[PDB]
Amino acid sequence: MEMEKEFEQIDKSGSWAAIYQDIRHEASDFPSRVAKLPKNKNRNRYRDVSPFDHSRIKLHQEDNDYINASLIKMEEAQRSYILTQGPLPNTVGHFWEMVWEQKSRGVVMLNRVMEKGSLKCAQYWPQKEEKEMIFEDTNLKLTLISEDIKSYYTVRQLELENLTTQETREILHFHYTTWPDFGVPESPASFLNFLFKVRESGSLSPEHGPVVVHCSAGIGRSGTFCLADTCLLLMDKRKDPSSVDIKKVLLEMRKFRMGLIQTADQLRFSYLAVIEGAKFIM
Ligand SMILES: CN1C[C@@H]2CN3C(=O)CCN3[C@@H]2c2ccccc21
Repeated sequence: MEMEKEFEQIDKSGSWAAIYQDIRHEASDFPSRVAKLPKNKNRNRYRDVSPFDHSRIKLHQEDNDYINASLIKMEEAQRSYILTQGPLPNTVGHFWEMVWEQKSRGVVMLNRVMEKGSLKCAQYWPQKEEKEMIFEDTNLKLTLISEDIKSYYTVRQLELENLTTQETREILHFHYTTWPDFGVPESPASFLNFLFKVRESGSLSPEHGPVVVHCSAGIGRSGTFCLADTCLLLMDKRKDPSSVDIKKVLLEMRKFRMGLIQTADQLRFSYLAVIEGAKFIM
């Protein structure tokens, strides 16, 4: 069923809450035993948001390999994403260790550091060229190279140095700065423009490690970003673009991380984004 007609049918009927609860009920439940170990309590932002054991990213260290991060591997679309929480004061060094070890080119940030008057993640990147950051626990140096501030997003060039080997890599920081404190954007135009800027950078392409995507919990806004990207790629690849079933793609993604798309309004916004993005391309 063409999703645009499914969309009008749900809107006229006002059944978004009913569709969303059906997804919550059918979603996968896998163990997260490593996330719940007492040694890892200060590595988790939210007691109810944990990576499954089968899909968690492992840090390359013998001490403690744990980070709150999952690999989402989309077999038919040939895309992979790492979805992670906003870094905490005790995990900013682990975060950049993961970017280094996974060979990521891009970090996608969909929150502000402060929202609703509370801290939603650590200030984990440098704000001035001449004031670099050193992470002593993981032996990394991070330098701000350049910053391009636009109306709806900021792009940063960062230099990450492995102090152990003196190798360096260029990391691109894509910061969507205008998601509202409450609800979802009224139009998906600026979110789709942003998605197209990340794609154009190479950050989502198979010559690099998976993109790292976060918000505060790494399931809601982060879920919307990967869901819209995969659905549009499948509409490009298949003979019948009308066969793409957004609810089935979301349930496949929830095999790899719990809770992706946190509200019925985020589910409606994801449909709007895919419908408008399809027509822009097709
Ligand atoms: C270089 N650097 C940055 C890291 C990142 N970091 C946080 O985000 C919370 C505090 N802690 C560190 C810290 C502390 C004192 C002086 C310098 C630095």
